Amino acid sequence: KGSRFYGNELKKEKQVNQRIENMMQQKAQITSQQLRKAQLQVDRFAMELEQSRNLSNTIVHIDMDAFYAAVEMRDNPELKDKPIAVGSMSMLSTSNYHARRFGVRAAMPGFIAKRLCPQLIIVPPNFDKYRAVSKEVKEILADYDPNFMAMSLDEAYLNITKHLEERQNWPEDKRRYFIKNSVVFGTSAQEVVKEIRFRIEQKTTLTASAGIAPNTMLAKVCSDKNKPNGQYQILPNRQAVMDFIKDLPIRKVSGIGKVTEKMLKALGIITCTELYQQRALLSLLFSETSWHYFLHISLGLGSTHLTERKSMSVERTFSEINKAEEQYSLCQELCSELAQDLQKERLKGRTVTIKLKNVNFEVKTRASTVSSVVSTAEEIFAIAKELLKTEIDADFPHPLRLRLMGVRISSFPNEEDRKHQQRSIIGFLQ
Amino acid sequence: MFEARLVQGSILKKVLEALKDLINEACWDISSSGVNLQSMDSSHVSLVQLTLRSEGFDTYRCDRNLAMGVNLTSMSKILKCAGNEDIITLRAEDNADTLALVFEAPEKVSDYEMKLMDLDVEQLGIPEQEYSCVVKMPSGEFARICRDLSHIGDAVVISCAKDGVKFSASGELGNGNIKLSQTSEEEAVTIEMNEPVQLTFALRYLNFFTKATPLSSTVTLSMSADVPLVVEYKIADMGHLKYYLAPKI
Amino acid sequence: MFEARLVQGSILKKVLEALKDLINEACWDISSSGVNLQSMDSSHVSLVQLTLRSEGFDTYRCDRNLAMGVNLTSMSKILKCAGNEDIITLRAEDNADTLALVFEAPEKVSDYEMKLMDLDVEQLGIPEQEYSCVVKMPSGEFARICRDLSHIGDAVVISCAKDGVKFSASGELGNGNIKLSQTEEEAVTIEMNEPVQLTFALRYLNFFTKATPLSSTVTLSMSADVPLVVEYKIADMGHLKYYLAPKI
Amino acid sequence: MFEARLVQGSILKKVLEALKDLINEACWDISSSGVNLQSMDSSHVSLVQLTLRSEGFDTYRCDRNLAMGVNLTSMSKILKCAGNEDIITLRAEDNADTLALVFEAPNQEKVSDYEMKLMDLDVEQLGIPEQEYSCVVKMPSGEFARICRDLSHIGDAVVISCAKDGVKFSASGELGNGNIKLSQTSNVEEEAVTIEMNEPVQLTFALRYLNFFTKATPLSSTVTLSMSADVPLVVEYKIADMGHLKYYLAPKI
DNA sequence: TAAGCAATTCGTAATCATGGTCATAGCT
DNA sequence: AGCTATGACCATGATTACGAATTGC
Ligand SMILES: Cc1cn([C@H]2C[C@H](O)[C@@H](COP(=O)(O)OP(=O)(O)OP(=O)(O)O)O2)c(=O)[nH]c1=O
Repeated sequence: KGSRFYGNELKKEKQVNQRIENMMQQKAQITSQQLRKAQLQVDRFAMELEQSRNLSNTIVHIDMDAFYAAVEMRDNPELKDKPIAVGSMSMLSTSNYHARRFGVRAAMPGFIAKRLCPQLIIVPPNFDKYRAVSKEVKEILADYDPNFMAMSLDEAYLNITKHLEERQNWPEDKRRYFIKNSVVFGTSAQEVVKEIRFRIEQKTTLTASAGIAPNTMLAKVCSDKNKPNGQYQILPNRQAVMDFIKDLPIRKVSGIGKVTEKMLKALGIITCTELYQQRALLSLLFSETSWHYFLHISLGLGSTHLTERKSMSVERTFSEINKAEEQYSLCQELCSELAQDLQKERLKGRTVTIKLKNVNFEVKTRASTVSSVVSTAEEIFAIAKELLKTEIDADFPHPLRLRLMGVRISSFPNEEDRKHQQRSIIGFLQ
Repeated sequence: MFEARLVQGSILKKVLEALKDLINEACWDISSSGVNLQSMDSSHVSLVQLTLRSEGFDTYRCDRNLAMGVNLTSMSKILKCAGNEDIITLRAEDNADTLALVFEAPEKVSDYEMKLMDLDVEQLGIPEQEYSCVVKMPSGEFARICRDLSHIGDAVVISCAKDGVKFSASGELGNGNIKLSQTSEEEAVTIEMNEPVQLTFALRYLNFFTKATPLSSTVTLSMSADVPLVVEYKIADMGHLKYYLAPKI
Repeated sequence: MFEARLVQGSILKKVLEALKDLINEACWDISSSGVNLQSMDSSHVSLVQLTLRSEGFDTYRCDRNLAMGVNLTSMSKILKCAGNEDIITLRAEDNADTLALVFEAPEKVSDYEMKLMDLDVEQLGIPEQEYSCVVKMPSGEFARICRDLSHIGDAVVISCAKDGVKFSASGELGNGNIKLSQTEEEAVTIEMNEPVQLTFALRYLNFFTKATPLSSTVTLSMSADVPLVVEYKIADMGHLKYYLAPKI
Repeated sequence: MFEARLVQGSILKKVLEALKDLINEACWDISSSGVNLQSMDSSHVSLVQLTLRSEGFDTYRCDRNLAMGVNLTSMSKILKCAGNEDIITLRAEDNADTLALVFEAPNQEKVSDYEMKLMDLDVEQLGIPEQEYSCVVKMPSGEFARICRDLSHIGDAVVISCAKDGVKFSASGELGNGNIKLSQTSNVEEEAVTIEMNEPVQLTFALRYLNFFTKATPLSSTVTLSMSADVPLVVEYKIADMGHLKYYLAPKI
């Protein structure tokens, strides 16, 4: 409305509109002669892309149906016909399908959606249960492919290009399960996924969507087509990839978000056919990796064959602070809890990057790289108090009015660089 | 009103030529018995501790304890102006933000003024313990050794035993082994060995340690197990400059 | 056929190494009085006045009166090719645009035939004033005082009273306030009429004090609001004067 | 095995200092006569040759004529870790990947053992057979380094001419032709510039390399140059009666 | 009064390794 | 006082680090 959050998104709106006009001023200064060499180059590379468009594999994505709500619903039998909401009065993680139509979505505050539905319940989650109900599903997913790639706790890219051929010579009770025998599932590529959904159904007391595609980005959106408890399928043939690549908004694809949406509402893009019809425009306008992503999201291309940790953070928000001792003392708890969580995987980090947020919402990530590997609650804090010092005393007569501080260990080392691990001196001092 | 007359000016020039490359700012504690310095650098790997007590000053007086933060490159740019003979008269009032150096040639009486700052260096050091190997060796040789393995790698292996002590380094161009065998008046190598100890350190701090080379000619390396290496130089009749360094693995 | 043979060859070397930093091209006026130069720097503040008389040139012969334009960087890179114990023979003709140099060694002669140029000359005179204060100090001590003062700021305030000559500065750290009191070719002599306190800029005095190896001692010559003379006297050849103007 | 002790521990700190920016990889033919080296540089015009023969060594034993591929830049970074008056011993096994250097001070309390990882290459043994010359000029070393560092400020090419009465080093440029003229010496230490000749010489050479070739100037106190027609310039240094170091560079056009 | 993690993108800019130059000093 | 050594100071690509912005779940 007219909030501080409204003020900072107003400034961000000014900035994105300024970049809109800075793009339109570089859009007018091209001609019909500047649409020649770039178009020929990007379609020569698209000939090099589409000729070896190999899609003999069958990649399956398996989402869930309101995962953080559904795993509560397998553990809350009282209100199965009710709309549930996880989170609290600041932010929602995900709400269920009895409330999606009413507007109760993700990335929405706990006060925006709650004034829309007076009859609702909002209960904070239990983050330990989902880590087990993920692994229970992963037990079923490991059988159909050992190299499955769980992105989050629920999404799961699986490759069933090999399991299907080694299923043809099977009997009619190996391919038949029991309700918790029940209906026999066939040998087709739809049927293996029907089997997977049935096992995840009557082994977790829940439901799970799915999606079959020749590629990964197609699977991510086919998993959204027939969405609650449903599925979809595309056939591996170069004609049939084109009939679904049309008539799609770019509010649906992942990797094209909200601001790259508005920077393409300018050039007249809604469908991916229009997004294909601007080869020499988008190749000259946008950056290198972004026009790469646009030219490969145009023909529907991507990952034809499937494939450690690189950061670990703790951030924390709070009310308004205006003192000098409270920031220095509250950086220590965030150094300590992160030092607890850094040793459970036994990783030696060598960078601390604090990150502060004003009461009028500006990010300030102040980084510092050391040469001593950092593990413990006192070998971090003497790298972050010298950044809280540099950015408290650079406002020389005035305090910092922050609302969020957060530390971030990074640059975890290789096997070539974990045999020479230099140590800090603060282990030895007293 | 801190006031300190040093009739050998090159001692202070040599100290702040040693400390400006490794650390870059310091917080000197000046109290009624001498000047103390305690500073670990940015990466929190090494520590440097320094005491010059109030007896080798040709005159010293101080009435209340002062804490004086000093940019060491600013002070090493001011103290580049004295010759090798200037009677150096550091004065400083208590609650003023300027340190008045007054040089005096042996009548060219310069008078420089520096700005201080507010620095809060950490008020903790290594507690008093006992050490296992104490080598004492010519400091020109120690500087030659710490500058003669950085051409190989950034890891030194100091392996200490009874007949001598060995420095080895292994890097991408090969490896090297320098062996010190014990002696037969200041080329004297005395090894107070107890337990034969083998450790490994970073040469990018051992090369910055050897910039106090003309502050002595005898250096004591004092080692133990699971304990930082100590390199110690003694500023004659004045005090000491110690360097603690953490080991690898 | 102009010929100027100098027997202490290090003289011109220290001169031109004191001039190649400041001014780029300059005019050499060649006459029976000797070798003359007045030029300005490329920022129009400092005024270089080199005067060489004909008494101590070991052999002089100048019939007409010539003017030779030289770029001092190329002339000085030729004047880094002789030892500190050589005999210079500068030569010129009216039939050529080539300033010849010969370095004689007591059996390695060194011939050079440097290009001249043609500049648009400026003969500006200096009205001679009666100076308020003239000080004489050894050359190395002034070189040290300016070169150590340059690390502190750029605004040198030279003060003078009969008891003492008092250099000050300032900067981002604090004022390096050098003194020198009233005091054997290495003394400090102060001829004072009225006390002076006048501003200058150090970044050209640093270009000036590279004539320190010419003489053992320098003389500063000052008046109120008149540009000062910094004079380095070659013994029995002439002098080299630098003029600097005060600021504000 | 191969082990070679040499009492002058400064000669390898200077022979392997005149050869670190010029070349970067070479073939040390370690055989029964002594250490050799032959290498055209990274521009393939200047021919380094080097020989430390056997009889100048303190002690020396090998029978397997081995051929070590030696990286001179890393070897100079290791030999710059020795004292000047040390004593240097080389150690190699037969099928060895590495080579060991022994630096013993005459104080004898400190001993150094470095170990250098080798490589393997093949170099052209482009043999330089017996020739006869036209003019020989035998001169000081600081003088030749001074002459070339003078003329490299003027131009970047040098005419060298040798006649019965001496030599002219003539260097034109964009700013006027420098010229330095040297004559002989009759009845006089190091100052003697003895210039002998059968027929006069005017050749011409570059000066990007004669600021590299006279980097060998602490190795001796007299350099010699030799010249004729349709034969390259021979820049010869002698070492402390152990052998020699030649550089070869060809005329221009 | 508007989260909590992680991952990635580009353009800015800090530090480092590099050779060149200069000054002062041990050796001649 | 020149020759040479050599350590301080300085230009300077250049890799590496910093930081805001953007996307996901
Ligand atoms: C998108 C999003 C998800 N999550 C959490 C909550 C969800 O339960 C879980 C899964 O993300 P998603 O699977 O995309 O969302 P969902 O399964 O809740 O809803 P749908 O089935 O319609 O996709 O991850 C967040 O915490 N924050 C977010 O911004």
